[PDB]
Amino acid sequence: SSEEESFFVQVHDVSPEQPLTVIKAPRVSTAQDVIQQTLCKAKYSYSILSNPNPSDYVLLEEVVKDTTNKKTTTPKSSQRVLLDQECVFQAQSKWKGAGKFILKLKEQVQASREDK
Repeated sequence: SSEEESFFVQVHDVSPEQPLTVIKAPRVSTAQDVIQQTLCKAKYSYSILSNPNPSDYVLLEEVVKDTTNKKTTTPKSSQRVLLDQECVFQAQSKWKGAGKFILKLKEQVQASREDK
């Protein structure tokens, strides 16, 4: 709370009761920032705290981009995966529709060549 504003995030977690975690994270928060911020909002909740460090997660910039034609029976999502410093507000600024950020593990996103 100041001249510096926190921007409203809708970011999904596997924590039950409102799977979509609505938060207010900084307009400078990047994936790992918002990662750890969600870590805080999921503290002991779903016990996501198995990895209490924001370094083993990856945040998804999913932007819902429906189908005007018939490509999908329902409005569809274009989900993209961020790096530690892809910037969440930056990602949100890319959005060509309206999506959500999604908290996932990067060990659970394992398709990124090699990490270790």
